[PDB]
Amino acid sequence: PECQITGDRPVIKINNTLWESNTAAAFLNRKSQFLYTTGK
Amino acid sequence: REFTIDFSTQQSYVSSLNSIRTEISTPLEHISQGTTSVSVINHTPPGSYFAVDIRGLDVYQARFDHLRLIIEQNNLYVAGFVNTATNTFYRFSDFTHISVPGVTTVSMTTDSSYTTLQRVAALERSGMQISRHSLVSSYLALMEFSGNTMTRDASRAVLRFVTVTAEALRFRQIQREFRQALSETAPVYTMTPGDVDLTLNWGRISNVLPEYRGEDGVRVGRISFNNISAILGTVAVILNCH
Amino acid sequence: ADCAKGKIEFSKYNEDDTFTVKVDGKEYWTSRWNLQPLLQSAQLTGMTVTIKSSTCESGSGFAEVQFNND
Amino acid sequence: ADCAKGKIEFSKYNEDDTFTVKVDGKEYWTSRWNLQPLLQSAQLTGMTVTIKSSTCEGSGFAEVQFNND
Amino acid sequence: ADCAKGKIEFSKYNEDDTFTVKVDGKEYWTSRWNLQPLLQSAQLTGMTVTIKSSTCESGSGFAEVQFNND
Amino acid sequence: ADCAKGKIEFSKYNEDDTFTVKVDGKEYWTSRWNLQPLLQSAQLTGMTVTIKSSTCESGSGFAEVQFNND
Amino acid sequence: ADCAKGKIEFSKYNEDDTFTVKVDGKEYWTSRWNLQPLLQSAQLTGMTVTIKSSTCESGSGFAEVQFNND
Amino acid sequence: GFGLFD
Ligand SMILES: [Cl-]
Ligand SMILES: [Cl-]
Ligand SMILES: [Cl-]
Ligand SMILES: [Cl-]
Ligand SMILES: [Cl-]
Ligand SMILES: [Cl-]
Repeated sequence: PECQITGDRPVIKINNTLWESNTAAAFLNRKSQFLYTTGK
Repeated sequence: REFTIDFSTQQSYVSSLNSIRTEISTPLEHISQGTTSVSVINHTPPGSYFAVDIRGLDVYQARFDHLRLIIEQNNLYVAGFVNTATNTFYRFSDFTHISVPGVTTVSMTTDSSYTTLQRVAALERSGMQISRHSLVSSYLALMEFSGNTMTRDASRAVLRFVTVTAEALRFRQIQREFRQALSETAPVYTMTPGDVDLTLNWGRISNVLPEYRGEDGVRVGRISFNNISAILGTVAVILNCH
Repeated sequence: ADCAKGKIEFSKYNEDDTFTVKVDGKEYWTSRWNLQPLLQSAQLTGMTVTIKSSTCESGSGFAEVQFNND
Repeated sequence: ADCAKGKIEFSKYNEDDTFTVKVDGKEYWTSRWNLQPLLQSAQLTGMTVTIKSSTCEGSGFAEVQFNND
Repeated sequence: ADCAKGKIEFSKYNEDDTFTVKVDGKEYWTSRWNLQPLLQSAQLTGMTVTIKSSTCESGSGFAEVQFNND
Repeated sequence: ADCAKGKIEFSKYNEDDTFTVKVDGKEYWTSRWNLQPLLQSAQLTGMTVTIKSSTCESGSGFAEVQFNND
Repeated sequence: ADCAKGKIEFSKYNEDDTFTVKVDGKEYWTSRWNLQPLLQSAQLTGMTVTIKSSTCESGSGFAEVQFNND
Repeated sequence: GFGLFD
């Protein structure tokens, strides 16, 4: 139970560095920055 | 089975922990230098536990020897503590499935979680001090405890003993930092935010390290290991994430 | 209604600037731009998502999706 | 007031472009679009969030603390 | 049509605010700003991407792409 | 001036849509929405940040911050 | 021209809402807001970035940058 | 005799 937070992919290898997949996903979920200035 | 953790010297303490690691876990082939490895807990049947006998709290005398810890083997959780002088096992509420023969079992209303223990102890682990003195004081608090509801003093005692047994088994970093307190100059170990961060991310670390195959680094949340030396200096034993 | 629950099999950015995901063997598209990076990160980690909509046939639109810890 | 404190059990993008999270079995929604990626990241990494609001009823919220624990 | 499929070999933010990727030895550019984080995330995580466009010669524009974990 | 340097201890999205971080025992807030995803990414990956401002007392505002991997 | 090639050594959000990166010992700033999260991801993951600009002196501006993996 | 890490 303690092993998994969410998802099913333990790691992602990025540039010879092993990332916890959930950590990478948590900074790759950024929308195009200009959308902060457009409004609703 | 039963194992002793001997706090007599820095060397006896480290040797005690390494004996336990060698018996209950298996080295990862890709994170192993010489005799030092990250090891994975061997799979045992659900409910399996081992006992830890606390010894050597007083360096020069054979005393304070009635404290035993009951540790669930597959995850190194502390299920409770045994007073061997009264033959009484004080068991946290969340370990009903741990059955210890020969002892009187007191099912406590208190659960084992750090959130609960820190509330009852009125003590935060970040900044918590541990010295030889406070382990003696912790021992005496646990030997004086009775009833089925944890007190402030017993909770502080459990927080300290869990740190220097189960968490040190998991994390070589905590082992190395705390063992300074056992020397003749008797300094104080102060648990750091980084120490706390390790203990709260053991599962995440356990899910990542079995995938390591010689990469230049490992990243788990805020934790970074930039070479094998960094991993070995920090993590000793991980869960078995099959 | 719950149209589909599972991992995102693939995703697609469309020429009309909408975004499609395939879940449980069916495709669904959304015009909500804020969902695009959120869905792609669910995809890359294997997150189980639940597509919710009034029309659940494959190829229809959605604008409600639950991100689960499964 | 601190309405909830714990890890995010699920998050949900809503049809009206609001955003819902469930913490310890209770659901809270927000209409601040900036919070959408921040809350999903907290869910992915297991951050402890504290939802703060004047009404803790499932009403709306627009203030949340993100802790590393 | 499917112009190119494979891993992103490089990406580039251009001075006119368009975005270029090289896939399977061919370069393509898009003016859709929402595609920028999706393509860079795909590049970093090793997704297989499919570039789709009515013209497929190297150097041309696109606004549709499929993302697969593979 | 460099007000504080360290990893982000916690962050807080405020009701007025400003964003607060705690660094080296001191709290600072910013009104720049663009900074929110960058600060939170730094928090969850454990980047070392340097808060820069003409007012360095805890509780002050900032709009300049350096991000280091260590 | 290719002005600097290497990993990002630090990044910085500036009070005028531009964004600075240091690459191969030289600093460059951009006013393109979309580059802020893309450059932070590149910095976190150790991508090799190539800053491209008509002026290569440290301190000057840029609006074109290539992202390569290992 | 603590080796390199203990
Ligand atoms: Cl993960
Ligand atoms: Cl927004
Ligand atoms: Cl047993
Ligand atoms: Cl415990
Ligand atoms: Cl090494
Ligand atoms: Cl935001």
